[PDB]
Amino acid sequence: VQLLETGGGLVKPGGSLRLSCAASGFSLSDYYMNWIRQAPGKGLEWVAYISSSSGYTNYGDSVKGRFTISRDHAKNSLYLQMNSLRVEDTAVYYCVRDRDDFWSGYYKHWGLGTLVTVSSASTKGPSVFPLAPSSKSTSGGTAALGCLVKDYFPEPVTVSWNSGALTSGVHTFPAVLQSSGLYSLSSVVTVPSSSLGTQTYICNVNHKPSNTKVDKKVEPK
Amino acid sequence: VECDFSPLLSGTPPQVYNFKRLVFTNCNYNLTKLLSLFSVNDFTCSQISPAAIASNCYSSLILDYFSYPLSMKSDLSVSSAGPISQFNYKQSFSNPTCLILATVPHNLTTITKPLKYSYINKCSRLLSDDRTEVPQLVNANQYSPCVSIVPSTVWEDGDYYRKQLSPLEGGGWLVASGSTVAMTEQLQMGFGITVQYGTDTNSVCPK
Amino acid sequence: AIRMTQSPSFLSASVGDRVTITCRASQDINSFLAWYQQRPGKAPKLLIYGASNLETGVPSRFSGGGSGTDFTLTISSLQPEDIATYYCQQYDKLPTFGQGTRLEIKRTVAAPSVFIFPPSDEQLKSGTASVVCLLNNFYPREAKVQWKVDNALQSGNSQESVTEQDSKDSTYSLSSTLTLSKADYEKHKVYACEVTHQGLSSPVTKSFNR
Ligand SMILES: *[C@@H]1O[C@H](CO)[C@@H](O)[C@H](O)[C@H]1NC(C)=O
Ligand SMILES: *[C@@H]1O[C@H](CO)[C@@H](O)[C@H](O)[C@H]1NC(C)=O
Repeated sequence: VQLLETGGGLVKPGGSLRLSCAASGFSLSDYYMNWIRQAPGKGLEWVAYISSSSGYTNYGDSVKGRFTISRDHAKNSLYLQMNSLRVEDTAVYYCVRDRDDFWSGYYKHWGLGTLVTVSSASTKGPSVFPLAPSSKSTSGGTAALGCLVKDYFPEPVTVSWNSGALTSGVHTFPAVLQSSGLYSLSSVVTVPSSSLGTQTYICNVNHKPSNTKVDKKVEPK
Repeated sequence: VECDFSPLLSGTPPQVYNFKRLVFTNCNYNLTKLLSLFSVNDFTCSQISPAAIASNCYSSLILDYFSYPLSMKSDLSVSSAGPISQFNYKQSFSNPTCLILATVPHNLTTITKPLKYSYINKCSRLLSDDRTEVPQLVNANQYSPCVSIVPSTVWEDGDYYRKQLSPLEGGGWLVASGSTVAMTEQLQMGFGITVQYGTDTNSVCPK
Repeated sequence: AIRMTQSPSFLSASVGDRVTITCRASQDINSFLAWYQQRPGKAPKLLIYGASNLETGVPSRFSGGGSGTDFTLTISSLQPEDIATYYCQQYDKLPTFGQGTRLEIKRTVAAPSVFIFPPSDEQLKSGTASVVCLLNNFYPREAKVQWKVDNALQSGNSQESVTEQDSKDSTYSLSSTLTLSKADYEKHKVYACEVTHQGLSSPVTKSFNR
């Protein structure tokens, strides 16, 4: 059982979007399928269900008549068609399924989600600078280095270290919104400083909304 | 000491299987006034008569009320063998009885409206031996066991409800199904009246 | 809509404690209420369905109770991985959720490891200067970070950012980024961020020369 959301991204206010959820391990139209949203940093809001076998729908007050939840028996997929989209519609959209064949109400199975930004703005790939350590480093102790991912739009950016093979010691900070109107975030990592001159630390930065991939070598000056 | 009928005039009346009970017991009532706030479509009695029901003095007077669609008039009577008296609401056959279907007119505005009419159309217990189904027929003056697993109003018409019971509760499954009838322009309701007389204590006389 | 009122909005307790989150519905919802746990950066996980029913694969230290209009989630014997936001959800009418409760785990005080990073030349060509200060794995969350260029306190030009509390050690991490122009940055010599925090005795200073 997996739920894979897709179809999100930047859209201008007034615009449209067809989010899609590919389901497996079960079959839609046996279950109640739902859509749940979550604004950034805010709490959860139910937006629509398409009932079980026979497909009756219903929606939230804030989205009624604009959003439209659909479904396809083959391709096992679920749709949310969002029209006349508002600034306030900005959220992560979760594709969620009923806990059981019969009417349930709650959900064990959520998808990873998909982000939908709504604003004028404009896409903009990030510049990716290194935050190099110091020769000053605790000789026989911990050192720290990292990426600075400055000036981009929209969210999200994914930063990984050494193709994900390095997780331990990593901190990727929340994005901040600079006065310009763009995002900027950083990612740091602690390492044994014995291993500075001996290991390659490379940060893999990813901005799918603009198709910017930068893998960057961070080393001592 | 006027009987308090106002709580009926305020809010969304429940579905039939969550029938709301008003118990009056030492007061003066003007029933033929209450009914004048509604458009009474049907008014059927049993061991009493609409005239007498409004006239007499009782020890006790029970008024049940709920949203109920006119279209199911045949399902709400003493004689009905339908799913309503089988699983939702059955009144006593040994106390004189009344059954009113009414409509709230544009006139009266303080009665909110559910999203649709629901009713439980099946209600069974699947006993823990894994092979017996025992239909849970509603007793008079009581709720179906299935009130605990069925939402205030059934969401969609086929909705099936299934719940596993603890060995305390008997240990099988409690299973149910609900049906819906589309909401009507003005709200339509059912009222059940149940009176008790004697034995020296008939102090629910009218005003 | 039906309004779920959850309380407290945020609460802090040490490992082993009992915690009780409360939910109130604006009408009877008959044990139709679920509880969810949302760990930093993930989908919610189902904890409790029914009003009291434990979804298999959640530890028995979670317990739900209540019916009608008043419900509690009760984690009792708090553990470091229970750091998350907890939501309640009624499914008696078209679904609505509680506003949220953040659960922080108390922990022995732990001083931040401060690191400072000059801007890289890459960025300096493009004419902007970002000096970053890092505070590392600390508790509690409250930490002051103020910049001092040429020993003059920089004002209104910094910007900090903190992580969600870590699951495997109950600590935080913070990054203030100071920005200038290449024109402005190349004007002064010594850049230093000054870090005061409850875990270290004197404010710590990490400095560098340009
Ligand atoms: C009862 O109420 C009705 C209102 O339609 C009124 O006409 C009638 O006179 C009342 N009777 C008494 C005895 O209060
Ligand atoms: C409201 O209008 C209905 C229409 O049938 C009428 O029967 C009733 O007497 C009116 N109610 C009042 C309080 O005047």
